Amino acid sequence: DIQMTQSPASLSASLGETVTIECRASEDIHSRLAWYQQKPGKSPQLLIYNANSLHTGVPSRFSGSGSGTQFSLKINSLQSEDVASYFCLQYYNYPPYTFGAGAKLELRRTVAAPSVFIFPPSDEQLKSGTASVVCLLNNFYPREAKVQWKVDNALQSGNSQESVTEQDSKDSTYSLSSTLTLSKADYEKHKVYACEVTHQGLSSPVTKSFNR
Amino acid sequence: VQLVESGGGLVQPGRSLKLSCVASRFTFSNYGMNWIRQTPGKGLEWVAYIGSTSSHIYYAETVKGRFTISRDNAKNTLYLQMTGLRSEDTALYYCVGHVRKLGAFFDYWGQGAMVTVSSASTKGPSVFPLAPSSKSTSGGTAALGCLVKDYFPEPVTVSWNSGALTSGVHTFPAVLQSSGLYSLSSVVTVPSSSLGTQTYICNVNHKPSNTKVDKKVEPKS
Repeated sequence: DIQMTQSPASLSASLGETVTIECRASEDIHSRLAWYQQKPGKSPQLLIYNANSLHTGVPSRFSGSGSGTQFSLKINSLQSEDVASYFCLQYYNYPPYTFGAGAKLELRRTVAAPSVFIFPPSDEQLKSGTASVVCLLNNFYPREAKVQWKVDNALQSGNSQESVTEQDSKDSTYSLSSTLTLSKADYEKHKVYACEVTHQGLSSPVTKSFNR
Repeated sequence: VQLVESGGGLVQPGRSLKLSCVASRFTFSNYGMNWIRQTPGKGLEWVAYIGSTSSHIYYAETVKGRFTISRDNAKNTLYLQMTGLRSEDTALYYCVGHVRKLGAFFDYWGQGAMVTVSSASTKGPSVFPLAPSSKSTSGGTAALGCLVKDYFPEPVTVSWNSGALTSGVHTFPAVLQSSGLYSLSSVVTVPSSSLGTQTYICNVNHKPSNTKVDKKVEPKS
């Protein structure tokens, strides 16, 4: 039984620079390797066969290097769409097919200020007994961002949950959603609902609110 | 797609389930076909492989014969039937193809159909409109969305205008709330002039609960 070890698990690089993903084989495979790229929210696809030959539709930037025990994948001047997870594949041992652990390639882009939006709970959700107020950060970088809820100048905690999307395949930016979940009663107990966002792209914390 | 994978969404541990995969734009009769599953967290595992005339069938040692893979050339369908299911087996199943007289390495993968085994019962999602505030005059850009709440298990498919709207759309990863049910928000950014002139409808589908909702979002009065 053959073992496909891949390190490091997570990698990062700027836009335009090259990346080398290492793949090590337990049985010194005789140049019988395949490299696969998995885009976010998408099925993995073949990048390199025979461990040195490029696939028909993939761009020349991707390159295959190495042999025997050790292999490497080279990405040249990677674009925003290159954000992905890369795996190895052996076919030397036909009975058991094994993959690598997977390298998570992230990218480094310039600073992007998030566009803040605020969403009141629908009047059909008020018949449910629970109210959900949603805060939206659309296209920002880096991932580091502070989102705080403000009601009548009250810092809400333990009731809100954040969610960060995977890095976009076009501009390589992040998207965050801060969901505030309350009861219908307390939703109508207060007048003004506000969302404050502190981010690197902003010169000063941007707050957006509604009074219902 | 080329390989579409219609199969079960939720099942009970100890029960059985038959997954199907159909090929559309290629011949599918000279290509070796295999089933490969990935559990969320980016762990990829190959479970089965079958030959062109089902002469050679290979299974993983974790499976040990528990799964049975067959294929029909006339109907262009690949079948994987799982007799015994465990909690660890819950994963995303990929219908995978091989390469014509080049290698025994894979080339093409389907969308993937995820199976989730759990003693818990299925629960339908509730959709609530995320209406866009009036702002940004006319030169600015506004955003609108849909909120999916209280659904189990994963996954849910959310799209806009039946696939007509694919740009500027962000479907946030599902977050797990204290009630034990999933909840996520899907948003999209559109120009302010489009509002009141263009109709935006988000379609949400939950296969295990058989929930198909076409929900329309208009600005609040």
